Amino acid sequence: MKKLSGGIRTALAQYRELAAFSQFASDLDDATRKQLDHGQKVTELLKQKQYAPMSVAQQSLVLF
Amino acid sequence: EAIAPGVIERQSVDQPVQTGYKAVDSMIPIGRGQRELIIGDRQTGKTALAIDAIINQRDSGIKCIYVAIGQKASTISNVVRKLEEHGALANTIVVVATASESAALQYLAPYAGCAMGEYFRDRGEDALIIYDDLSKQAVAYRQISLLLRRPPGREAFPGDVFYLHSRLLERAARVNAEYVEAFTKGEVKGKTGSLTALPIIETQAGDVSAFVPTNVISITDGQIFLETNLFNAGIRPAVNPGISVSRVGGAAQTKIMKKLSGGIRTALAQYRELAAFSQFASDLDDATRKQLDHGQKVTELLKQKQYAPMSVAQQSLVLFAAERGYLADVELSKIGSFEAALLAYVDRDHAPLMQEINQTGGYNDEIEGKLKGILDSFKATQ
Amino acid sequence: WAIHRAAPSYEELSNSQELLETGIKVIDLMAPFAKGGKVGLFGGAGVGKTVNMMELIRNIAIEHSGYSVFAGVGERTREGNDFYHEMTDSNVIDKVSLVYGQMNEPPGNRLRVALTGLTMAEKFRDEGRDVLLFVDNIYRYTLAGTEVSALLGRMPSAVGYQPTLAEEMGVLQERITSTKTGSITSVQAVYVPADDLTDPSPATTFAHLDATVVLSRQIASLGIYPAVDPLDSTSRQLDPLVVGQEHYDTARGVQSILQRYQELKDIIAILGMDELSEEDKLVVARARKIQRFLSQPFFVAEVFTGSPGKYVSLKDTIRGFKGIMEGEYDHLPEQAFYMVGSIEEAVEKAKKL
Amino acid sequence: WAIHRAAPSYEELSNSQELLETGIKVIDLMAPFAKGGKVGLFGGAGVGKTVNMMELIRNIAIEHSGYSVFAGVGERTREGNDFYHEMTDSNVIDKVSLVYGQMNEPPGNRLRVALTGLTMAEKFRDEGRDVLLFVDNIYRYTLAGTEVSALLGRMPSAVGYQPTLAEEMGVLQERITSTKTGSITSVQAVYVPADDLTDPSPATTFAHLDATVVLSRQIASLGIYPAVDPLDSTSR
Amino acid sequence: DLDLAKASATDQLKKAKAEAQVIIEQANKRRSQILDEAKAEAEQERTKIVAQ
Amino acid sequence: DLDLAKASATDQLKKAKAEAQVIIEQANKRRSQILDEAKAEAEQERTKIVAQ
Ligand SMILES: Nc1ncnc2c1ncn2[C@@H]1O[C@H](COP(=O)(O)OP(=O)(O)OP(=O)(O)O)[C@@H](O)[C@H]1O
Ligand SMILES: Nc1ncnc2c1ncn2[C@@H]1O[C@H](COP(=O)(O)OP(=O)(O)O)[C@@H](O)[C@H]1O
Ligand SMILES: Nc1ncnc2c1ncn2[C@@H]1O[C@H](COP(=O)(O)OP(=O)(O)O)[C@@H](O)[C@H]1O
Ligand SMILES: [Mg+2]
Ligand SMILES: [Mg+2]
Repeated sequence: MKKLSGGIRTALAQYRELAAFSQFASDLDDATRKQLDHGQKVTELLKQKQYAPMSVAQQSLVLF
Repeated sequence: EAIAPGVIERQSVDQPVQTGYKAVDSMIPIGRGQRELIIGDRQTGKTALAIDAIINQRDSGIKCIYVAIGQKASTISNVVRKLEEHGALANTIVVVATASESAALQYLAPYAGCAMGEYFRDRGEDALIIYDDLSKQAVAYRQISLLLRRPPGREAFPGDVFYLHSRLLERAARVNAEYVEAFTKGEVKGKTGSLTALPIIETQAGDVSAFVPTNVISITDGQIFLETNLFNAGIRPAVNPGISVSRVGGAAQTKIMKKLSGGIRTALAQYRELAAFSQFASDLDDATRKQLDHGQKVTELLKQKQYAPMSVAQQSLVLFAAERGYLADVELSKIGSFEAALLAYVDRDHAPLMQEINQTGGYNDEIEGKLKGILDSFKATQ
Repeated sequence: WAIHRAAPSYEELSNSQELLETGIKVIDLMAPFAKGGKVGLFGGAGVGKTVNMMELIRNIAIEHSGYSVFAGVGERTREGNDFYHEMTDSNVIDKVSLVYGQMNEPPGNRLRVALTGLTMAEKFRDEGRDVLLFVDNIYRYTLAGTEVSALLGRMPSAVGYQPTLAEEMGVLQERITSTKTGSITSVQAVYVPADDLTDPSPATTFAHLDATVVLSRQIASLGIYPAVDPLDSTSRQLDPLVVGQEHYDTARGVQSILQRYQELKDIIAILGMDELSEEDKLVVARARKIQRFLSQPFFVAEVFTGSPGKYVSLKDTIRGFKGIMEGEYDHLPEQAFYMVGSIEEAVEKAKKL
Repeated sequence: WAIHRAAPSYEELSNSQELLETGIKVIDLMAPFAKGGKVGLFGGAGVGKTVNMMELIRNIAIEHSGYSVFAGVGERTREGNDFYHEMTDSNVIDKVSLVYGQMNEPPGNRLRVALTGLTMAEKFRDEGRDVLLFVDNIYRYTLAGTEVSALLGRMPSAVGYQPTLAEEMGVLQERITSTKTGSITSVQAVYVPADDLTDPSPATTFAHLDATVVLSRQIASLGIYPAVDPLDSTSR
Repeated sequence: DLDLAKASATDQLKKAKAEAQVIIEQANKRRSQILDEAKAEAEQERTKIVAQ
Repeated sequence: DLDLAKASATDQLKKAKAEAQVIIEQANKRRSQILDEAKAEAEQERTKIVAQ
């Protein structure tokens, strides 16, 4: 988990730095558009239902 | 200091108290025994509306009372001089506690006025009382309270600043015939007394979500909110629909008015969101053209001069004209001319129907038919 | 019975998922409540938390067999009289018990009148029945404590409140609960001073309720009644395991849309609506349609608007909201949805504009 | 005379509502003065407040036959000295009575000095004249009241202001009215803390003002005098 | 249809002479009754002033 | 001639509405003059009866 989670901090950090453009996202360049649309997917990935806990293998697999 | 009549001594309010104004008599109806806040900013026509309510009872068997708390003495003398000018003074009690007088007199002024109003209530008569500024009473009480070292609360008002206005306005009531019999030792039979109140509150910068304005919105049976933007744009009385309400509603109107008005205030609340959203452009341009034609000619229609009250007959056909779609044929600048002409037309031609609607609540399918026959014979001859 | 009592033991409490239907679209889409649970109506002054309570009385307390209790704590006597006669002129009065401590009365009455209603309800509960308890404004029970507190020689606390606010409130709210022997279902109106939901008195109450329905002025002043805020109302019962996956999923989708619409209001206000992505304009249109459709005509509000009341069943409202969200009514105008019953009445009103 | 007095009783007030003709076109058109009214003067600095004050001090002495009183409540001493000189060399000094309790003075001085000027204007009124009373900053009268209230140990009110705020203001503003024998008009410089027209001190003063003339830096930069702004100036 | 043109040319000018007649007759009557209301009001505000 | 009749007819109604509103406006002007003069002159009666 220490190995794999290190990429999620950076994904979400770049996303937080680009999030201000989401409302003009149409005018953006495809270079940053890919970061902006990657952050949204790794954010949608961290959603989870109640009382449904994940063993470390499942979390590592999904974060991988 | 007294405790108001209990729950079993009251009666439901069922009789209209006509002010002169198209706006309030149709959107915010007031009934005998109701309590109805007038709230707004400063220099908005609060006192204008209140003494125009007094002046109109000049001829309907209601005794009126005007309590001025913390006002300038010259302004009070000017109000008394205007009441005398229009012949209303012979029918009013004026209790005054000017801005100079000790805070205890301002604090206790409105209870002294309710003590005089309750004389007519308990004898089976009707009265109307106007507390000129219940903001200045709250300020005087806050002073009396801080000088006695009591721990203040929100906005530095004491803990019981609700109870202050609560035990006051809860005395404006309608009492049933048995309470009048019991109180008066059987002298008066079969009559119900009442006491109507119109407290006036003042808000800083249009804030109706402050401490004291909201304490009082919570004690009365409605509020008339006068908005300074409407007032500066010339829309007077500046009744802001969608913040003003009447908690007894149609039950306090004549039958005719109760039918003609209907949802008009929620209609204008709709309209006033929609015209602020559609600040750029529109859709169903024809449909919203004939909507924000009437949803805007209503606002142009309800504006009225000062010291010009108009009887229920006159307000009723006007609301018919507006509500049934007859004003889709007229440009805004014409509305005032249109009404000025119509109210003379019906004083010439249909002279007796006015006398007939003034006495009765008067609604029939006969009346609606005749009230279309009134429109048509005029609409074709302006 | 003495009006001072201890709350039932933890061992005696009971838990009941039995959902309770009310013919109000927003309340039982967004914040459904259960038989034996607590409901609170939070709102400032004049936003509709008494009209809502009278409609709940109509929809539950006439269609319910057991007894019922009404405590009027520190409210208008006019409305107590109107209610007493509305009952008596429909013969349901003889199954309702009333207690009144209205706002005329000095602080002692408003302070203790809630415990009397609770004592009557607890007697009916212990007999083995199930009871309805409606409290007309529970905020006046603590304000009457703030009035008395300083004279009792107690140092003031956060905003001038008595130092014992949370205990005064808990020792009441704790005895109004269902138990193994019988159940109390309750509705409580909770005034919010200065419209400030973070004031200590509202803030300490949210923890004592299962369903919280938060009314707001910025919605009532649009003419949209009941002025419930769906981004702030909530219920313990809104679980997939309690209301089913489809009800739950519809409610969550509605919250999602209305929230996304809140996020756009600042850019809409600065730059106007034309800078929106071509699909954000669609979010805005569906959000406004949903805001309209949350409105309903009540039977007790005929006096205010003329229009006749409507009763909407749950099966009939989740269907309509699922429709609006899935886009199958995008061709109707907004006004087609304002103040109607089910979705069919909107599809009809559109014909007549 | 004793400086502490009761306001004119209800039956002494003048039974009419007249206007005061200042002779300045902007003022007389856009913001007329009621005889016996209060007038706010919201100009800043550099726009010529004091030359307007001198113009009124002159016109009300020459065109009508009144006098004037200038009460300096807690303002810079430098301004007072150079105003005393700007008047002495325009010959109006012979027609105005001056009383000064500037910032350097103890709180007790700055509190009452407003009443001294007022009780001199009341003497000129009893002589049947029409008077004009200038208060160089009413906000500093309020603040001197707050300081003295804190000294006495009374509990703080709404935004820290004394509990007696509205009474302390009304007992001053209520003594200056028209009367069956004379009248006192007043022109009062006002200052709004934090530019907040909702603060209790502005909010309390505005309840008493009748007119309100706003001076503008811009209208002066155009070289147009007096620098009154017609769109923000108002009179009821 | 030469004389259909003549017919319309007669008719519409007749109609102008009629409508621009009644418009002015009607406005003259409006002016008459407005100057009637003027007296009905002025002589009634006098009663107010003498009662005062 | 059909066409120019069409035009010169509506000419008269365009004129007629203007000459209607002009006389209505004059009626209202005379109204306000009547009212203001009757008010100003009744005030003399009030003041003289009072001073007497
Ligand atoms: N219907 C109206 N049409 C035109 N003008 C009006 C109307 N009602 C009031 N006004 C004007 O508004 C001005 C202020 O009104 P009014 O004094 O009644 O407000 P107010 O709330 O009493 O002010 P304050 O709160 O300072 O006493 C008055 O000069 C009056 O002429
Ligand atoms: N369904 C509704 N339709 C129309 N008006 C409503 C509706 N619900 C509430 N209102 C309005 O809400 C106003 C506030 O009344 P009320 O509910 O008594 O406030 P409070 O909750 O403070 O007692 C009423 O006067 C009424 O016009
Ligand atoms: N009426 C006027 N006519 C000519 N110049 C004027 C007039 N009013 C102001 N000014 C100019 O503006 C200056 C304002 O100075 P002053 O009266 O001291 O203003 P303040 O005291 O507010 O600083 C004058 O000295 C003059 O230069
Ligand atoms: Mg007023
Ligand atoms: Mg209520």
